[PDB]
Amino acid sequence: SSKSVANIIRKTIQREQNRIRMLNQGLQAVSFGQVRGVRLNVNVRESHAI
Amino acid sequence: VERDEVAAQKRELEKQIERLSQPSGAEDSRMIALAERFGGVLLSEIYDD
Repeated sequence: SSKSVANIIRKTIQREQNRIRMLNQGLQAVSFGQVRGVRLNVNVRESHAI
Repeated sequence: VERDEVAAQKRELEKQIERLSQPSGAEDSRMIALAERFGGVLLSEIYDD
């Protein structure tokens, strides 16, 4: 059960990262003042990865 | 002798039960590494539902 829980957490994290990366493509090259692009950076915290 | 025979049957039963356990019951002994090492998905899991 613990192994399954870990695997499902990993799978959900991967899916959400993929979805956010997909969404990010639409905000490429937005010209606002000196701002030229916007990104939602998603990462896995080490304190929780371990 | 009866106890050992029953124990052998038992061990076979738990091995069979485990073989269907994770990630989706299959030849997970090496199928796991063979599956995540490459950007693919198990066919059985693909037809899981």
